[PDB]
Amino acid sequence: MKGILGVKVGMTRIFRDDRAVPVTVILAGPCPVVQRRTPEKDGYTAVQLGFLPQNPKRVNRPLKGHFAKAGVEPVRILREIRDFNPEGDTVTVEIFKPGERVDVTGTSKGRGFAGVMKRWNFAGGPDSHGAHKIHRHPGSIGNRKTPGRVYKGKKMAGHYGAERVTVMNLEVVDVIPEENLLLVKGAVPGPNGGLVIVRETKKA
Amino acid sequence: SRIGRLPIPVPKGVSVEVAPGRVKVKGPKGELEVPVSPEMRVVVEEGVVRVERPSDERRHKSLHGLTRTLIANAVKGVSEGYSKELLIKGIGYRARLVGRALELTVGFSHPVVVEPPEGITFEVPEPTRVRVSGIDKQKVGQVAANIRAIRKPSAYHEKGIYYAGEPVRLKPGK
Amino acid sequence: VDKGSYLPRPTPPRPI
Amino acid sequence: MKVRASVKRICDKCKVIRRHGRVYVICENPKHKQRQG
Amino acid sequence: MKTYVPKQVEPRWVLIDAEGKTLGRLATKIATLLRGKHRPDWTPNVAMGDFVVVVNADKIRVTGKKLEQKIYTRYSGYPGGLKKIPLEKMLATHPERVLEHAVKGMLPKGPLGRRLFKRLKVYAGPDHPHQAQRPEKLEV
RNA sequence: CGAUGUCGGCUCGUCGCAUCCUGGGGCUGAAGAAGGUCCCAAGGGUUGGGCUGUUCGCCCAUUAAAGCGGCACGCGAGCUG
RNA sequence: CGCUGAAAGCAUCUAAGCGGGAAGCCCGCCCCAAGAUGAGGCCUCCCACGGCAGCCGGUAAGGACCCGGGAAGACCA
Ligand SMILES: [Mg+2]
Ligand SMILES: [Mg+2]
Ligand SMILES: [Mg+2]
Ligand SMILES: [Mg+2]
Ligand SMILES: [Mg+2]
Ligand SMILES: [Mg+2]
Ligand SMILES: [Mg+2]
Ligand SMILES: [Mg+2]
Ligand SMILES: [Mg+2]
Ligand SMILES: [Mg+2]
Ligand SMILES: [Mg+2]
Ligand SMILES: [Mg+2]
Ligand SMILES: [Mg+2]
Ligand SMILES: [Mg+2]
Ligand SMILES: [Mg+2]
Ligand SMILES: [Mg+2]
Ligand SMILES: [Mg+2]
Ligand SMILES: [Mg+2]
Ligand SMILES: [Mg+2]
Ligand SMILES: [Mg+2]
Ligand SMILES: [Mg+2]
Ligand SMILES: [Mg+2]
Ligand SMILES: [Mg+2]
Ligand SMILES: [Mg+2]
Ligand SMILES: [Mg+2]
Ligand SMILES: [Mg+2]
Ligand SMILES: [Mg+2]
Ligand SMILES: [Mg+2]
Ligand SMILES: [Mg+2]
Ligand SMILES: [Mg+2]
Ligand SMILES: [Mg+2]
Ligand SMILES: [Mg+2]
Ligand SMILES: [Mg+2]
Ligand SMILES: [Mg+2]
Ligand SMILES: [Mg+2]
Ligand SMILES: [Mg+2]
Ligand SMILES: [Mg+2]
Ligand SMILES: [Mg+2]
Ligand SMILES: [Mg+2]
Ligand SMILES: [Mg+2]
Ligand SMILES: [Mg+2]
Ligand SMILES: [Mg+2]
Ligand SMILES: [Mg+2]
Ligand SMILES: [Mg+2]
Ligand SMILES: [Mg+2]
Ligand SMILES: [Mg+2]
Ligand SMILES: [Mg+2]
Ligand SMILES: [Mg+2]
Ligand SMILES: [Mg+2]
Ligand SMILES: [Mg+2]
Ligand SMILES: [Mg+2]
Ligand SMILES: [Mg+2]
Ligand SMILES: [Mg+2]
Ligand SMILES: [Mg+2]
Ligand SMILES: [Mg+2]
Ligand SMILES: [Mg+2]
Ligand SMILES: [Mg+2]
Ligand SMILES: [Mg+2]
Ligand SMILES: [Mg+2]
Ligand SMILES: [Mg+2]
Ligand SMILES: [Mg+2]
Ligand SMILES: [Mg+2]
Ligand SMILES: [Mg+2]
Ligand SMILES: [Mg+2]
Ligand SMILES: [Mg+2]
Ligand SMILES: [Mg+2]
Ligand SMILES: [Mg+2]
Ligand SMILES: [Mg+2]
Ligand SMILES: [Mg+2]
Ligand SMILES: [Mg+2]
Ligand SMILES: [Mg+2]
Ligand SMILES: [Mg+2]
Ligand SMILES: [Mg+2]
Ligand SMILES: [Mg+2]
Ligand SMILES: [Zn+2]
Repeated sequence: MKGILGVKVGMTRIFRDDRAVPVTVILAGPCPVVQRRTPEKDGYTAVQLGFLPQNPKRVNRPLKGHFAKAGVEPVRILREIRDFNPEGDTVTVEIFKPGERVDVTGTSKGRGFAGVMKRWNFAGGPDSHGAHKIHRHPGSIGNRKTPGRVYKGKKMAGHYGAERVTVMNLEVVDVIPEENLLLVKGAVPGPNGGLVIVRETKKA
Repeated sequence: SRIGRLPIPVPKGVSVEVAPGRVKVKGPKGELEVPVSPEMRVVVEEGVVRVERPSDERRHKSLHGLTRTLIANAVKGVSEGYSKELLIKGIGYRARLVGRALELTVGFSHPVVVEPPEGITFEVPEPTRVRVSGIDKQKVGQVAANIRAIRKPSAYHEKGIYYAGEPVRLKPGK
Repeated sequence: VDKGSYLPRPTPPRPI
Repeated sequence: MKVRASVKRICDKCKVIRRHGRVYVICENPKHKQRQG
Repeated sequence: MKTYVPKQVEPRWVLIDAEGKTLGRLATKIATLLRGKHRPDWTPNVAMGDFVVVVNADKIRVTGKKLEQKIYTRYSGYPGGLKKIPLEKMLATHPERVLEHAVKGMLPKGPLGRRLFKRLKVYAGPDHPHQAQRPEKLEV
């Protein structure tokens, strides 16, 4: 159940069989395994992967010890992939071949305090015909005396975005190992520069 | 009028060993375990198994008959064995054996392949006749039913999978 | 379904 | 299947059965098949 | 003369094999033990019952058709959020919950009853980790 | 009655199931295709327009379908009027 | 809808047992989630400091403050 950490670098399109292919380019390799989680020890199976090298001046002592025990130079990010136990001490884009389908997790762009129309695609109010200061307002939020309260979960204004999102079953369009590049067809959560996780897909 | 009290002839040389709540029945064709209520007494006589019931309450009378027959069937199974014949009817309709498996051509856009479960043997003598055979009567009748279900007898035409000795009852169209 | 109105149309509160 | 509060035999070939807490009627004639409900 | 009030006592640990016992008829006894009402110095406003260990909870018994028909219920607060889980399934997934749930309902509501319930220790299967406590086996 | 704002619409739902569609099924005066009738099923879905303040209804053009009810005839300290 | 099968010599999907069977139910997918006070687990780091399950003081690993900012953001985070 292979996976890797990467940064989103940006989109373009490539031409493949006289077709424009929208792509997002991800820098994924190389990911040093820094701890393995096992059933005996940890109760389940996964690999803690590290990514991007860090200035040792910035790595405190409990962190250094962790790296040391793995004989791994310090790294900016540690993230596990579950039910994945690679043979090497290192995971690189090579675990993917063009044509495979992947799921990518990112942290989505953050919209801050969002209105009901941006967040939940609410209709809003009229813009004329008498609408009084309610053009983007939610309307009713309930009934009357029964039940006399608002459902847990009721769609309302509030923060929106900067959340974990996984887009699923994306085509792998190319991989360019000499540059640690994974070209995935479509759109991946988050800004350029943001951290992402690329897993083998759970769709069939 | 009564099944439980009727004794079970046990041919040479099938054996019947009683255990609390089961009877094991071995014969030339294999063995069978008969789960049997703690409440009935299964009794082993010379060349004869009998079952006896603790009282004349409805439940006991009910378990009684069931129990004799259940054992009697086990007995026959390890000696004679059990079988059911299926006839196929209708123009396109055929059966052939693919190794140990049963392949059925019955008008679908594909053929239907049935694997034998352990204890069951499939035989196709002619191509419109199938024979399901085994030592377990329920298992036989079941696998038979399964095969028939792939293409039940039509209501309008002698067409489909039939049990041997199953009457053809059609109804008119127009 | 139209039925009898039971209040007159209200006006905003007169100043207290 | 006919579903109704009054289930009865319709032909002499009709058989009243109790099955899983329910009254059914079975006949070789399919029209006569009934369960109480 | 005022009625006696016990100074703090050392609580006694007890062990109970649930196997084959009738769920409800075991639960009432566990409740008594937890309240501490077998003790002649019973005091209703202090925890002074036994700690109770139960094993083989997965092998509890139930009469009638309850495995199929007894339904446990949970409300999430959300629309449509009433989950119904039947005994069979609860035993097949969190068997210890069955006894736990039955004993819980037989303890007082309030701060003390909640505390009493924490003194119950239920395990599916024959073993438990309270060896250090050397719990006295009870037939009940 | 020292005030429980009252039709319809908009907005936003949520529930029931006597189910409109979709899934499963029995009977059919079920050849097939298409229907009818009953049973199980509430997961999701259930269009846009002309008229009229209308709810309802009729009509146009489509649809798998264009469901019926409850929530103070749901919702005016949310809007309309 | 069955298989096997008594009561009830036959029959019966049922009384013992076994099968098939829905967009529905449970799991599976995606997100939150240990205030899950039942407060889980694993890896790594510090250390057995002074004066008198308590107090007072200096530190350790670390943290905060302050600052330059940020597809994070109302302030906060
Ligand atoms: Mg664990
Ligand atoms: Mg991330
Ligand atoms: Mg933002
Ligand atoms: Mg808005
Ligand atoms: Mg949105
Ligand atoms: Mg929009
Ligand atoms: Mg709008
Ligand atoms: Mg608008
Ligand atoms: Mg308008
Ligand atoms: Mg106005
Ligand atoms: Mg305006
Ligand atoms: Mg109101
Ligand atoms: Mg209320
Ligand atoms: Mg945020
Ligand atoms: Mg290419
Ligand atoms: Mg970007
Ligand atoms: Mg003998
Ligand atoms: Mg005798
Ligand atoms: Mg006023
Ligand atoms: Mg009648
Ligand atoms: Mg008659
Ligand atoms: Mg009959
Ligand atoms: Mg006692
Ligand atoms: Mg008292
Ligand atoms: Mg559990
Ligand atoms: Mg209580
Ligand atoms: Mg009380
Ligand atoms: Mg009044
Ligand atoms: Mg008043
Ligand atoms: Mg007033
Ligand atoms: Mg009021
Ligand atoms: Mg509604
Ligand atoms: Mg219904
Ligand atoms: Mg249908
Ligand atoms: Mg037809
Ligand atoms: Mg016709
Ligand atoms: Mg016709
Ligand atoms: Mg029909
Ligand atoms: Mg019917
Ligand atoms: Mg529904
Ligand atoms: Mg619903
Ligand atoms: Mg609906
Ligand atoms: Mg016009
Ligand atoms: Mg109009
Ligand atoms: Mg109108
Ligand atoms: Mg009208
Ligand atoms: Mg249609
Ligand atoms: Mg319309
Ligand atoms: Mg109203
Ligand atoms: Mg009324
Ligand atoms: Mg309404
Ligand atoms: Mg209103
Ligand atoms: Mg108003
Ligand atoms: Mg209004
Ligand atoms: Mg209001
Ligand atoms: Mg108001
Ligand atoms: Mg209001
Ligand atoms: Mg109000
Ligand atoms: Mg509004
Ligand atoms: Mg006016
Ligand atoms: Mg039959
Ligand atoms: Mg039979
Ligand atoms: Mg008779
Ligand atoms: Mg049964
Ligand atoms: Mg069944
Ligand atoms: Mg079948
Ligand atoms: Mg679907
Ligand atoms: Mg998480
Ligand atoms: Mg915690
Ligand atoms: Mg956590
Ligand atoms: Mg709790
Ligand atoms: Mg913790
Ligand atoms: Mg700052
Ligand atoms: Mg700032
Ligand atoms: Zn009849």
